Amino acid sequence: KRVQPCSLDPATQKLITNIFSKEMFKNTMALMDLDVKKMPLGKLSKQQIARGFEALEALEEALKDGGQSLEELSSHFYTVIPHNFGHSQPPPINSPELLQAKKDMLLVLADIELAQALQAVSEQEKTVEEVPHPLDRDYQLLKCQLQLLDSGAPEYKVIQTYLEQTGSNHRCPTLQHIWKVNQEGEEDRFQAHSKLGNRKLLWHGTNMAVVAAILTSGLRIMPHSGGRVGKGIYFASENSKSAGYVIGMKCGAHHVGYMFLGEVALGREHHINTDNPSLKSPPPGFDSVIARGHTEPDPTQDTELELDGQQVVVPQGQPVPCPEFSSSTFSQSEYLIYQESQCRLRYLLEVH
Ligand SMILES: CN(C)CC(=O)Nc1ccc2[nH]c(=O)c3ccccc3c2c1
Repeated sequence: KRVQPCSLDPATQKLITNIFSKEMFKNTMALMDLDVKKMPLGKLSKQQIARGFEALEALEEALKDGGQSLEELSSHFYTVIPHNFGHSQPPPINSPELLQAKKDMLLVLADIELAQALQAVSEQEKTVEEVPHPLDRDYQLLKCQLQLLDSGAPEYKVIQTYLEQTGSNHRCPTLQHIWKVNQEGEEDRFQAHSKLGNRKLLWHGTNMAVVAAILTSGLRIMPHSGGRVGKGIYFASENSKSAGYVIGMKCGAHHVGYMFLGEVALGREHHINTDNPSLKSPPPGFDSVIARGHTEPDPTQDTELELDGQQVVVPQGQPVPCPEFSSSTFSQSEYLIYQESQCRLRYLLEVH
């Protein structure tokens, strides 16, 4: 069989290599204390991950009788999801904090399986005399359009300014590339909230392990997912806040990482200043919940982008003190929506 030449540019080739890298996945599983030998990448199954959540639920039930002890229930979760702790006795999941930690860990592992199941070779490919370059194939598996922007791009500078003004003044994240994300299947559903104004291009820092899944399914509100503002999709107006979630891998000397810029239909905003991990939707009449931080990218420096005939607000100024929320429980703002349809992936950034 002939292997057709790759039609991807260096940047997009590098990207597609990283986000499907089996070494990158194993690294992530190792960073989560998971036994990579007892749980090989090719062994990951939706069934196993489900059995894991079942164990987490029954354990959650025992945290809220004559049932099963926490020490005993925990021991079963580690039987289904093999952990690596230098061959010592694993920790008992006896706290709500540790409980959600394992849920978050399984959710990430769930997106690792999604990428694996996605790469599955179908019969259609096996009955063709010519195959695409491995990278083209992977790129096509995402069913998502990635157009690399340049310096001469209109929205490039807006994004670059947005990045440098809301990033950490010292540990500056270096912009390398910007991709225009056209996830096909996100426009149709996003046209629902086309009558809904108040749009803002917000940050979403993600670890490299779920980048493929996000490019394939978009930002999702998974079961067992949570946080300080409940069960929704988390965003940030400050790059620095999102970057704290960007877990990247080494590359010779640099620390590669990826961030998303999403067009969020905020509509009527319900402002809170206190953690509320029970939220599953905004209060009646509201379309989004916003955790106002002690600071906010100077609203007077906001600019607007024209995306698909829509005016989208894009912050451009440094964080300024917000006295009205000076004693808030959030240092930085956390934007929330509680239905996936309100988010539209717009740009993918590669930072160093
Ligand atoms: C790696 N985990 C600790 C992250 C997790 O479990 N969920 C998650 C995963 C990615 C996230 N990205 C953000 O830009 C963000 C901004 C304000 C508040 C939360 C997030 C955010 C949260």
